[PDB]
Parts: sequence; C-alpha cells; structure tokens
Amino acid sequence: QVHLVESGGGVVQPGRSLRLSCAASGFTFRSYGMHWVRLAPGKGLEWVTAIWYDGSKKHFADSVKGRFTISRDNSKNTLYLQMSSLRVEDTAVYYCARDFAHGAFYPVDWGRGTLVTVSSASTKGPSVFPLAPSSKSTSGGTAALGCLVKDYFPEPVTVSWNSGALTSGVHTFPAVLQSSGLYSLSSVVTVPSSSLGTQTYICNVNHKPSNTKVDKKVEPK
Amino acid sequence: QLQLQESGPGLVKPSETLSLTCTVSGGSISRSPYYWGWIRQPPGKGLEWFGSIYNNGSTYYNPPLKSRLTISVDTSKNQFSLKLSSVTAADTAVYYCARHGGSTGMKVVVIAPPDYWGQGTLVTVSSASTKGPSVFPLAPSSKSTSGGTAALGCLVKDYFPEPVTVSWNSGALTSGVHTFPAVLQSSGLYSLSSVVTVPSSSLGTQTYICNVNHKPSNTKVDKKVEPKS
Amino acid sequence: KKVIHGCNFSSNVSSKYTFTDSLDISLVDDSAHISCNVHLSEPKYNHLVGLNCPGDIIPDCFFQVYQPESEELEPSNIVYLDSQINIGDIEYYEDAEGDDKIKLFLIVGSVPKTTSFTCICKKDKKSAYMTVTIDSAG
Amino acid sequence: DIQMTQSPATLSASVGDRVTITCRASQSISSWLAWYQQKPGEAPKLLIYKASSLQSGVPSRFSGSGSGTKFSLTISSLQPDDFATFYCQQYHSYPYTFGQGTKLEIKRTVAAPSVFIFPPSDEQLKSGTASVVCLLNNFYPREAKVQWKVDNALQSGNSQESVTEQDSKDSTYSLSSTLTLSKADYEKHKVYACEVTHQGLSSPVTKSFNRG
Amino acid sequence: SYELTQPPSVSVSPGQTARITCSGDALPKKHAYWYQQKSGQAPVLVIYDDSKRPSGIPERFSGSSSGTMATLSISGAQVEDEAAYYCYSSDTSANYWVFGGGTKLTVLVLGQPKAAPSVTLFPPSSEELQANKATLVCLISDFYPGAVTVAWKADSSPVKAGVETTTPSKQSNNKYAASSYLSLTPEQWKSHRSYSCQVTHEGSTVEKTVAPTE
Ligand SMILES: *[C@@H]1O[C@H](CO)[C@@H](O)[C@H](O)[C@H]1NC(C)=O
Repeated sequence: QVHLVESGGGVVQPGRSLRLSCAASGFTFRSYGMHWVRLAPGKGLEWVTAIWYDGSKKHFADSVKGRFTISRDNSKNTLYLQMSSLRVEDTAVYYCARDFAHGAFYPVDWGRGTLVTVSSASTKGPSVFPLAPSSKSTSGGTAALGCLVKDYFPEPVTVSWNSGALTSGVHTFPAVLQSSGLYSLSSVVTVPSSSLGTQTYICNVNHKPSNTKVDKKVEPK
Repeated sequence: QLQLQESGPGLVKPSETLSLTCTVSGGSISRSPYYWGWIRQPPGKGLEWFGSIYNNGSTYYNPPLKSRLTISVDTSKNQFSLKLSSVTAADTAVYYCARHGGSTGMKVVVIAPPDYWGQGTLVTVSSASTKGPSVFPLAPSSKSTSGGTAALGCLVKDYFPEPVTVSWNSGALTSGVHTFPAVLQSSGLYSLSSVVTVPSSSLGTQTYICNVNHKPSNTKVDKKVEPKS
Repeated sequence: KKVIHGCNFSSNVSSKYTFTDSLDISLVDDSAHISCNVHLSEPKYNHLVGLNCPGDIIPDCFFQVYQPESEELEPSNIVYLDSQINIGDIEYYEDAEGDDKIKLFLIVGSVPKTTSFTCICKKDKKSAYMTVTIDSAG
Repeated sequence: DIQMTQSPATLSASVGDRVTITCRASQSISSWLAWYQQKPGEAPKLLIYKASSLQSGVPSRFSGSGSGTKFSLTISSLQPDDFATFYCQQYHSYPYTFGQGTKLEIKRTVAAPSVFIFPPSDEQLKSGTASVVCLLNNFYPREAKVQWKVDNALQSGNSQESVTEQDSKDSTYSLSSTLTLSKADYEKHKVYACEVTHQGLSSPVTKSFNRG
Repeated sequence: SYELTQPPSVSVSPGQTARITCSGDALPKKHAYWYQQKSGQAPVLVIYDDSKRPSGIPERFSGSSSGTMATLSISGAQVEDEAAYYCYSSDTSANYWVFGGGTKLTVLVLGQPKAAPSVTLFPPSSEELQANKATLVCLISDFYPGAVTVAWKADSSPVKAGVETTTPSKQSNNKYAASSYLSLTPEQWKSHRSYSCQVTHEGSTVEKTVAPTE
C-alpha cells in the first residue's frame, strides 16, 4: 500500500515560483530516494530531479538546473519540489516516485501527479447555461437535459449532478479548443420523462483556476 | 573469444581407464575465478555432471562417482583432464568440458551456469576393434527423378566405431542435403547414407563428390557419383 | 587501518587497505553472480569490516543494510545497522580510490544477539553480494 | 541430490504458437536455474540464466519465470529453426543436475513424401553384399510405413530405417529404408519394390525396379 | 546528452506479439527499464533489469536486451494494453537519468461491427439570449468507427464561419463521441426559420433540427 500524493499545482505566470509537495505513506519513507518526473503535453516522460534518503546527494536535469531545487522532511514523510523562474515549457503533470533503493537509480512506485500550467495568457472563468429538456429531441420515451460550459481557460473543469448523488446516465464530453483560444464543453444526462416534474437535477460546475463554482438548476421548458 | 576443445581416444576397452583433455584458448585458467567441469550425455539419455576443478587443483566430484573419477589441471598449458577408471558399456557417452561456477556452501564463490562448452567427443566403450567403412554410390536413375530434380547419394557401410562425417564437393554443396543418422546393423557395424537433390539439367555437367571421413580408421574417401551404365 | 574483514570486488592496487576476501568482478561475465560471505565469531569484537565496490553500492552500506533474503532472488528490506546489531556506538567510515568506493564500520565490544546482513555491489549488469554474520558467542 | 522434474517430455506446436515448458526443483534452488537449447549433434546452448535473464544474442521471444522451486520457459511465437531439446539445470549447488529434457517438434500441414529407390551399385555387388535403398523425401508427419516386396513376397527382418532431423526451413522429415541381402539371394529374384504408406498419400505408393 | 531512441508508434492486432525497441549507446553495459502509462493514469514499471517482471505484471510482458537495443514484447495483446511505453536507463558515474522518447501502442480490433450515431441538438437557452449571445450545442455519441464530419445549415445554406468541432474520442464502452458548437448572434437566430446539425457517418446521415419559436 505504497501511497504517494502530490499537491501544490495550479496556474502561474512565466517567472513565478511554486513549491510542490508529495505526501508518502505505506513504506519507510526515510529509507528510500525520491524522483520527480514530468509529462508535458505532446511530449514524453522527462526525468527532472532526484534526492537521496538523507539528502546527501541531489541530481538535476540540465533543463532545470539553477531554477528547480529538491528537499525532503523525513519527520513528516513529505517530498518537496521548489520551482522558480518558471518558463512556459515547464507546463506539465509532475509525478513523485519512490526509488528502487536509497539513492537515484530508477523509479518504482508513482503518485497520481499534479498539473502545473505556466502561461502569460489571462485566466478566464466559464459561462454556465442550462440546457433545458422539452418535447423536442425525444430520446425514445425519456428526456435529455444538461448544461453548457462556455469560454473558459485553462483546463480542467469538473462537472457533477446532484452533488455526486446522480451518476446513472451522466455523459461529460471532451472539450473543444476554439479559434479564440478558450475551451468549452457540455454535459448531458438522460432521465425518464415522468420524473421531470418531481425530481430536481442540479448541474454542479467548478473551475479551480478562476475560483468559480456555479450550480445552475435545469428546469423543463 | 574463449574456446574449449576436448581431445582423446573415442574407443576404449572395458575395465580400462578413459582419458580426455580440454584445451582452453582465448583465456587463462590460472587467472580465472571459474571452475572447470566435465559433463557427459549417453546416446538417447540425459545430461550428467561429473565434477569440476579450480586452478588450485582443488577438485569436486559427484559423490556416486568419486571412486572412479579423477580430474587434474595443468595451468602452464591451459588444460584440465579427466580420468575414468574401470569403464563399462554404461560409460559410452558424448563427453563435454565446460566452464561454470561453484557451489553455494562456499565462502567466496562465483555462482554461474555452464556457458562455454566444448564441441563434445563420443567415446565408445567396446571390446570390438576399429574397422574402416566402404563407400558405394547411390547413383541417380530414372527412378530417382521427380519434378525436374534428381537425387543421388553415397552409402557408407560397415564401419566401427562412430562417427563419420560426410560433405559434398568439399563443402561447397549444402543446399538440399540429407545425411541420415547411422544405424547399427545386424553385424554390429554401423552404416549410414547421405543424399542430396540436384537439378536434372546439371547431371553429367556438374561433378558431385561426397567426402567421407572416419578418423578412428584414418579414412578419407572422395567418391565421385555419376549415373549408372 | 590495515586489515579489513570484508570483500574486495575491485581489481587495481588496493594500497591503503588489504581485504581478507577478494573476487574481481571484472573477471566474470553477466551470467555470473559473486557470493562473498564473512563470518565473525568472537566474545568481544574489535574488527573493522568493510567493502570495496567498483560500481554502485546498494543500499547505503553500512549505515543501511539489506535484511538477508534466503530463497527469492534479491533482498528488498532495508534496515539500519544500529537496530540490526543493537549496539549504540558504531563508527562509520568511507574512502574512495579512483572509481572504487570503500565503505567501512568499526565494532567494539560484544554483540547482544547473533545477526546477519547483506550488502550489494552492482557493476554494470553484474551483482556481487557481501553477506556478513556476527555471532553473539553466547 | 537436487532433482529437477521437467515436463512435458514431448511438445508439438505450429509456427507462431505460444509454448511453455516447466521445471520443478526438489528443494529451493533460490533463483539459480538455467535453460539450455540443444540441437542434434551440438553441445547445449545457454539461453537463460538466473531464471529470468536472457543471454545476449537470444531472440526476444524467449522468456523465463523464476520462483522458489517452480520455473517456466516460454516462446511467444515459434519459428521453424526452434526445434531442439530444451533442458533446465540448477547451478545452485554441487552436484549440478538437469531435467529430463523437452523434445520440441514444430507442427505443420500434411505433405506427401517423394519416394525414390536406388538399386545396389555394381561396385558393392563385387563383394558378397547387396543393399537396396528406398528414400522418402520431405514429408510430414514423421509416422510412415515402408514394406519391402521382392517378387511380390513381403519381406520382413532384413531392413532398417533411418529418419533425419526436422528440416530447419520447411519442418519436414526424410526417411531411408535399407534392404540388406547377400549377392546369392539377390540374384534369385527379379522385381524389387518398396510400398510406402503415409497420411499424405490417399493410397499407398509402390516404387519398383527389375534386376538388371 | 545521452539519449534513448524509440519508434514513435507501433500498431498490432489482438492476440499477436507487439515488439517495442529502445536503442542506446551504453545499453550493452547498463540495464534498461520499461514503463507503461495508460491515458489519464500514473506510470507503472513493467520490466526491470532488462528482463524481470515486478509482482503483479502478467506473463505476457517480457523484455530482452542484445547489443545496443532493448526490446519490450507483449504477447497476446488486447485492447487493455493500449498505452505509451517508455524505456529508461541511468548511470551514477556518468550522471544521467533519461527516459526514451516513448512509443504509443495501438491495437486494431480486427473485423469490427458498426454502430450508428445518436445526435442530440439543444437550442440556445433563455439565459444566454439575455446576454446578447446564442450557441447551438450538437452532441454526437455512440458511433463506430470514430471518423465523422459535421455540417450546419441556415434554412437551406451551409455555414462557413463560427463553427467549432471536436475530434473523435473513445468512450468507456469502446465507442466514439464528438461534439460541435455554432456561435451565432441573437438576430441571426431569429431571422432564419431553422438551423440543422448534419452528421455524416459511413455515408449515412443523421440530422436533427430545432426551431427558434419556442
Ligand atoms: C583455492 O585455495 C585453497 C588452496 O590453495 C583452497 O583451500 C580453497 O578452497 C580454494 N578456493 C576456491 C576453490 O574457491
């Protein structure tokens, strides 16, 4: 049950600094070395840095030397990656990984990773429009309703229905990269047509980069 | 570039002592942390480990065989030898030398499987004496032609002991060649035959010679094979 | 600083330290495995135990050691020598002759309980295991 | 000492099939088990060491699985030149011990043999011996029957057979049948014939010649 | 800089063996390590020390290394094996820790049946029109294969400006889905009689229509 959790990601401007943390559990963290590996969109895996179990030795890829630094607190089972002078090409998902042993040999166990977006483009919150159901577009006796998430940057956007209590029939589509530069997506859910006047369907939308949380209620036309 | 090669008589009489010697080229035995062992394989049977020796001269033996077994080493000539006293018919086998590791119970030891082997030499334990073979042609006729291609061969009869090696046109012809395994005849002498399929248009133009070697009798025969008259 | 009760897996002139057990890892092929076992059985120890590896030492010997793994393939449990021997005053030394790393430690007094531990020297694709056993002489 | 139990003894699989050979040790050999491939007439070739690691220059289709006492050798997609006898060996402790071996044949579609017959040479007849040879060329499967009829008399007890190794390219066998007679008996009969029965021949074939 | 070279793409049929290669100058003396990363998940070590499998990896996976090339073999490939596969190598004395370029393994499900798309077309909402904007949402789901084209019509005429359409993406049940959006002004939405979303798939057209008078 080796468990690794990264945290600290977000959207920053080029030049900004940022510190990622990696919480480790299920093994003797004090004894093993740790790696930081990143995956940039379109590119492959890239090794970034590694540190020994006691911090004796540290290694850095030439693409981040002088800007990134690595540390660890054994008493709290946490690994740290301090990024500074961030550049646009640093946009990637950052994974922490447990080394085979004490030093820097190869990674074995990986965490889920955290996304870091470096861009000089302004963050824009989304627009939420309810897609109301009606007698139009009858799906064979049932009904199809949803909500529209329009003109948001950057990704991601998380969508749920009835605060996670409703899951059967929910389909969230992948986003589209418009010509303007912003993203947009839709999320539609199919329910029986007799439950339109009794059940309440709430479309939950959250956009972490713009700190926006909007829950629009979809009513029948 | 390491190479091992066995040498020794391939026919030993019962109750005598079988001797073999492995010669190591491409490496030095005295500098090697490896062991130098002997493995044998009876015809139609499995592999059996005899024993190994270190450049010390320190020997290790398969316990059920320590009384008849004796392995020695000569580091000044890159050789190690095998002595098998009081041989019987059960000792007829192909004998291999090989470089391998030691045993687990040792203090400082290389644990490794046999990687470099010798070519292997057959040793027949028999009271019979050596007899050279006779080479007779398997001439091509109307009965040995099918589909514009004909088949010819050589018949190597009445020899002992094994083996014999057959080649065609001094090794220049290998496509479509079948050298059959030798069979033990009712007389106690071995016999085999080698055959080869050739185009029919090349008969009478191309010369076909089978080269038969039987080293126990110092036999070399270059038999030209041609149609019958 | 002369006698090191350990294994010297290197090849060149070990002028500073002289080891009891030696096996040059560059003389074996990738299909081979070096096994070097050291045993210490005395009432009161004053021995300098160490290792000479021309490659990578796993784990951080001898502050860290592998718990011995009979059967299986390679060890996987990293323990600390202070807890494996249960003695509170152990000296740790390190030196390097060229590309050969030397890792030592010094034991004084008696050992409470008989224990053993393994250290791995990996050079290229070959591995050499140094296994030490220290008796309590109880 | 340590008994290596290898299975199966034989194995027949078409080109491209997945083939697994197992090996079991009497006691724990740790991981010190090797796999050898032996072509006929050659020494065994080391394929796998420390149970899992592949020897250099060995195709990627070979693999190994290590454990305490149970071991596996696998070929992902067979090739025609893969026919051999495979041995497992433990090199954990002396004495070294091997498994019984596994003779691997590559299965193929049926192919009828080509039957030729060779009369005895005049040079052989000068001595008091006569040998007639019936040749079966490039057939599969290996199971075949060859009977000698001379003057329509079914012969028995004066012939021997020899069958080649499986061909490295077309996976076929070849067979020889040598009828041995003295010159005296050979000059008493006219028609010599071998009759060949095989799965590739809808009805048996007979090749014959007349003495002289 | 020391690097590891991989072929960018490899595609195979289910049940067959997939071979992924990784070349490197120091691989004759240094071990290779193989990692699998499925889309959206964390990487997983599948082969270490050139040919060993960690606990939990199926016997189908296997690695070899001869000369300057390491090979990862996946016997009996299935759809679940679609992922990116990276090789890795390191040397403490030379100070490098490098991944290969990566290889994306594609599984072609041979001889596959078909499935017609189901289109859902939403008119602009009552709140969007109050913001002086109008967007038509056309959702295309449950179709195979995943290669469609979308077209919009204004009563009878196509629209050549203001259209954004996604690429096809595989769903959870191994079907494909896509969506298309149409940006219009509230005056353009009321001046025409009807707008349509034309979806073409294998030459068969599924098209729905919504009216502005609702
Ligand atoms: C070689 O050295 C001595 C003999 O000089 C011997 O006692 C020792 O066991 C040998 N070591 C081996 C075979 O590893």
